[PDB]
Amino acid sequence: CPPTNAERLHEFHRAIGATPERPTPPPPELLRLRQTLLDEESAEVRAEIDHLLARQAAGEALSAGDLAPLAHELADLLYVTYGALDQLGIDADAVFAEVHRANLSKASGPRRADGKQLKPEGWRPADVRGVIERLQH
Amino acid sequence: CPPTNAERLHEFHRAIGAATPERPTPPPPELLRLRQTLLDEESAEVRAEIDHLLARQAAGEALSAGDLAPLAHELADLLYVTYGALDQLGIDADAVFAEVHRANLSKASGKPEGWRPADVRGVIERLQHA
Ligand SMILES: O=c1ccn([C@H]2C[C@H](O)[C@@H](COP(=O)(O)O)O2)c(=O)[nH]1
Ligand SMILES: [Cl-]
Ligand SMILES: [Mg+2]
Ligand SMILES: [Mg+2]
Repeated sequence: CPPTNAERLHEFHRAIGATPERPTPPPPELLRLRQTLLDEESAEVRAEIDHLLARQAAGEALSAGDLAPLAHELADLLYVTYGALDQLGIDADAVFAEVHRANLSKASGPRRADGKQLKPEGWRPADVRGVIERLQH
Repeated sequence: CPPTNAERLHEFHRAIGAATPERPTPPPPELLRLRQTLLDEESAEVRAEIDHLLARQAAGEALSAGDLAPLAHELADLLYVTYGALDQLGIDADAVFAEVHRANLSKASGKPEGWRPADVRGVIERLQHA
């Protein structure tokens, strides 16, 4: 069992001499900081997606290597998203596992015109409250 | 050993019949547009939940661990669609994240002399040949 990306963030925060082991209500300034970071990386991802679409619209063919800047920015977005969960003292893997379980159960649902998977009749959402509760004991 | 979150996305896309290439693969524009839309949707929900928490705190509410559940759920949904973009591009998210992490952690050990920025182009080259 190698380290997860969530565990990596925990390692990173310690390394920079900075997070709780259990779910911990944050100060307002912490929430505002995490929002700022999400917005910054999100904007950089958007810029790269826009640029790839623009090159395609121009009639250019994309190589695999052309995807590097987008992949970098998506990983940066992962980094700050995991970063937020870690600062809240929330095990991202525990939450993600439950979100995943409920996502799997969408398979019989219809699809949106753009390709988004939608929810079938009778679908039940992930119980993330339940995850937070057992993480805090 | 549990699957990684990236590996979970592969399972999900296989289950719903969405594209999930084994190796890095230049996508059609339709795929890129969907990834942008999903990122925008989940980032808006995260923003909504952060805003709710802020507004409650401003009114003097003492937040409990349980109060973090909606935000935690939306942050995980944002991870989900971010991993999902990488998976649909056929790019191993764990390999790219590992390189970003190496760079970030390295930078904090200083900026060190001999530090090397994340080389994601290099990771993508190795993925093509694994
Ligand atoms: O095509 C899809 C549709 C949904 N999701 C995921 C991301 C989130 O975890 C969640 C959000 O879906 P909605 O609640 O917006 O329907 O399901 C995808 O990854 N791809
Ligand atoms: Cl696709
Ligand atoms: Mg960035
Ligand atoms: Mg959501």
